[PDB]
Formats: sequence, C-alpha cells, structure tokens
Amino acid sequence: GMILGIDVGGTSVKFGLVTPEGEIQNATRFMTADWVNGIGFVESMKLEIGNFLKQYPIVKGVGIGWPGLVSLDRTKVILLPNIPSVVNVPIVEILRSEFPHIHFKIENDAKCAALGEYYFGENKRMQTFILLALGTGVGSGVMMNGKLFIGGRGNGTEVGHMLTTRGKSLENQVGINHLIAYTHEQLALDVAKKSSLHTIAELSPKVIADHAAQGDALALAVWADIGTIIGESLVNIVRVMDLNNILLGGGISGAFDYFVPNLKKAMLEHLPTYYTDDMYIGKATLENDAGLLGAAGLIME
Amino acid sequence: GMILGIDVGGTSVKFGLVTPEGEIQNATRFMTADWVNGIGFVESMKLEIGNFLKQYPIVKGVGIGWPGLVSLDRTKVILLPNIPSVVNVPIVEILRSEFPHIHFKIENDAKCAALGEYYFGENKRMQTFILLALGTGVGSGVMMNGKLFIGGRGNGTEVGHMLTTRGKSLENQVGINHLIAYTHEQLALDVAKKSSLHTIAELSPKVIADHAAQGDALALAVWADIGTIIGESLVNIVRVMDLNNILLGGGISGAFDYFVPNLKKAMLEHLPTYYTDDMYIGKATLENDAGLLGAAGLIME
Repeated sequence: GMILGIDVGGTSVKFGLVTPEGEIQNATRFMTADWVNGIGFVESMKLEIGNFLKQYPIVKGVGIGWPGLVSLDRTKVILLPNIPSVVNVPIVEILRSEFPHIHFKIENDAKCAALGEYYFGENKRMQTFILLALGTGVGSGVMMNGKLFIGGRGNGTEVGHMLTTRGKSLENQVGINHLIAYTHEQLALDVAKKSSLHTIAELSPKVIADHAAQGDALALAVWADIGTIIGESLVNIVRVMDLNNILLGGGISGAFDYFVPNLKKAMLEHLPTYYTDDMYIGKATLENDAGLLGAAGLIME
Repeated sequence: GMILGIDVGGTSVKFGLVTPEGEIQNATRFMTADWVNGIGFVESMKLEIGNFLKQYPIVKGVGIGWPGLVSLDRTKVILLPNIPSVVNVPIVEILRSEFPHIHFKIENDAKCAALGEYYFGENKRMQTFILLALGTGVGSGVMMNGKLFIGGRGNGTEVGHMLTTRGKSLENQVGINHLIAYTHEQLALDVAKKSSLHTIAELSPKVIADHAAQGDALALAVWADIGTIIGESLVNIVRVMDLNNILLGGGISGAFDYFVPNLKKAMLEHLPTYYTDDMYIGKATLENDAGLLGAAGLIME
C-alpha cells in the first residue's frame, strides 16, 4: 500500500505519497519560515499530517526524516541546527496515541536519503555504500551489509563536521555558500580577468559547472580543489568504515565530471589497493527525492 | 577450558594459555626476525603451535590476532606491513584439516586488543568504545553495542592511517619514533638549553613522561601538542561512529596525565554537548596483553 513520506528541512518541509516502485504522488512543499513564523513548527505535525490522512484513508504508515539529531529509541527529535525548536519529543508515542491504526517511524534525514537510494536508486540493493549529499550542508548516510548504519549511540556518520587538512570542517570548505565564496576569492586573485565567470550576476554550482564545461581554467581549478578536499575526507571515512562504494548527491554533484577526477586521485594517493581495486564512485540519481523516499522506506522495513 | 591465544607481531610473536579469568600461563615470546630469517614465518604455525598442543592436550581452541589485513571470511592473511609474507592463506581450513578436534579463529590484532579489554579489562563489558593503542604504530579496535566492529568489508577502524590537520597520517605524527623525532626537533629549537631532556642518551615515551612529571616546560609542551593531534583525529572518529567511550593503550599511554588534557580540550572545542556530556576517557590497563587475551576471546564467543 501507499505510505506517507515526510522530509523535514531548514528552508522547506516536504510531504509525499510513495508507491512500492518509488513514485511520489501529491508532492506538497511547505515550511519552514512560514511554519516557524505563525502557529509554530509542531502545530503546522500535526495540521498538515492530519490533512493528508483525511485525503488518503488507506494510508497505514508515516515515515519522517529529520534534519538533525534524533534519539536512539527513535521517538524524540533532539536538535536541528536550522530549526531551534523540537527537543526530547516522544513523536512516535504521541502520533501512535492520536492515530493508533497507523504505524509511525522516524530517522535522520541524511540516513533516510541513503535508505532511499538503497531501495529505489540506480544502485538499488547495493549492500555497503556511503551517500554524500553535497549541498549547503554536507549530509551522509551509510548502508552496511544491507542495513542502515546508525552508529554506537544512534547518530553516526555526521561527516559534514569532520576536520579537514585545512583545520576547518568539511561542510565549511565544500558547502554551496563556501564554494561560491571560494570562487569569488579566486576571481579576485585573477587580476588579468582571464576567467569567464566575471560576467554572471549571481554564482551557483550549476553556473560554475557550465563554465567548467566550456573549458574555463579558473572554473576547472575550483572543482579540482573541491574534489581533492572531498577525496581527503573520504580517505578518513574509508579508513574508519572499510567501505569503497560512494554515491554523490546534492547541488554540487551536477559538477561530478569536474571534481571526481581529483577526488579519485586523492583516494588513490592515500589508500592502498585493498580499498581502491574494486572501488566505485557513482552519481546519486534520486537527487532531492531520496530523503522523502527513504522516510517512506522506514515503514517498508 | 584453557584456550591458546596467539598475538602475531612485527618485532615479536606471542603465545599464551588463557584462563576464563584472563590469566596468561606459559607466555612464550619469539619471532619475528628469527622466524623470517631461517625456516620461514609459516613453518615456524606450525612448529611452535604443534609444540603447544602436545604440552596441553585438553586445549580445544586456538585464537590468532594478525598485524594487518585479514579476509572477510576470516580464513586468509592478506598483508602485514612489517612482515612481507602470508598472502591469501586459508589458515582456518588448513589448521582445521591438521587438527579436526580443535576449533580455530582469526582476527586483526588491534581488534583483538579491543575484544581483550571488553572481556578482561577494568571497563569489561562496556558496550560501545574505541581502544586506541598508541605505540610505534597507532592501532584501534571498536566494540559497538557489545559486538566487535569489523567494517563493511571486514577491515574497518584503520585509524592510524587517517589524515590529520597537518596533512600527514595520525601514526606518522604520534607514533613512538615520530614522537622522539619531534622531541629532538623541539630540543634543537631550545637554543637557551632550558630543557632537562638534553642530558639523556636515548629518548623514549617513558623518559619524556618522567621529565614532564618533574615540570619540564619542553616535555609538557610536547605531550600537549601530541594530545591536540590525538584529540583532532578522535573528533573525526566520533563524528563518523557516534561513540564517546575511549580507552588509551600502548607505550605512549604511560604519559596519559600529560596529553589527555589537550586531547579532551580538542574534543570539547570541535564536538557539541550531544557527544561530550557523558564522554569517558580511560586508561587501557591490560597493556601489551590485550591482543593475546582478545585472540583467545574469539574462541570464547
């Protein structure tokens, strides 16, 4: 049957009815600014959830992905760095008491995205891999021997906050806003104005990728440096986890061809053949839908 | 009953009969230089193993820890960076065919040391922790929810080879020989000859710790820098694994009081309270016996 998947986010909140083949029906995008500025975030899980089950009375399950830390028993929302609300909330118990005929499940949103790729992606059922979602923040989810990796205390693989060889965190080096700021820094150093990016009104990963495709030396060098940084953090993840299947998602993944060569180079430079001989670096094809699909996927398990 | 534990090492090979209370009887130390230079390493698992079962006919199990990569099925020894021999060897099948009345088990030696601490240490049965063995090389083993963490492909937690904020690997920064070389570099910079370490013929972790205990500014600063480096790598391990119980072993752990303050400081600086509020940093008390105890521990499971 149809399952309601919810992907809770910092800028937008997403609802969708998921089919067993991974199709999203009646995709509704809200919020988050509009939700916080008004009746509140929790008042807005109950209002928009209630409106969905009324429309689809056959729905028996609701899976929700959360953009932060969740409790080990998967009943509470600990903290969201983009949404200061929801602390120690037994959401599974309160929704089960309200809707006793419906089964509820919660998980971290980056972990949901890995589960989404595992059930519905172009590498579905791949047993052991990491999904790196390279956006404004760096999110990650890991499947290990066909099971979602949650870590010792339930909130594992927070790789965006790992320290780099520069001392700064991974997401403060490769996150979308930091990539744009670094590109502007390199354009400022380009005193001869050789680069073609100087014309554009507002930089974005897509624009920097489009100019790299044309052969712009500056745009290609930016993605090559981003690639080395991602590769250096993947060396550390691989040494700790012993996995060598990598899926790359998020807004920056559109520039896959321009940053993956240096990413692969960094991995070959620092890792022995034990890891690199059968290593795979693929593109995450579900894009921004993986989180919602994975959230619904919780109910399927 | 009594179990034979074997801890295979680069400089010395160790044999011992382990009791259910964790006592080692008839501890025999060999080799490794003498083993390689002669009849060979494998000829020397068979000669010294055979001599042990003849002495103890009631022994029904043999657990062996290996100083490198082992196959996922735990039958083969892939590679040892200190011993160039033993590649794709089905050691469990060949010992089972030779001794069908005895059960055989193999594992990575750093993982064995964590299992040793889990069954017989001062924090025995602690469900989720990392054991960092700080010696010539940096070894690590992790227990997760009371089960040995092996990683996706069977050779997880090779943390000694993680990249630091300096770009070099963790063990090339804090390994015993690198600690001694760094101490000599700081003594060379000490043009006023203020330090007390200038007198000693040969530096060692114990000597640098003994001078730090006396209040030597240089010796204290060396351990403080080592502490920051270990703490920075633990930030990355904790972000990936979500564990916060840490046991510190090896030759360098004797200087626990001098490097742990900066280690803890680095962890508090880079990790939120979710990890640090109930974090524990303890001393591994089994020392060099953990590997052998853990190897025997494989048979107990």
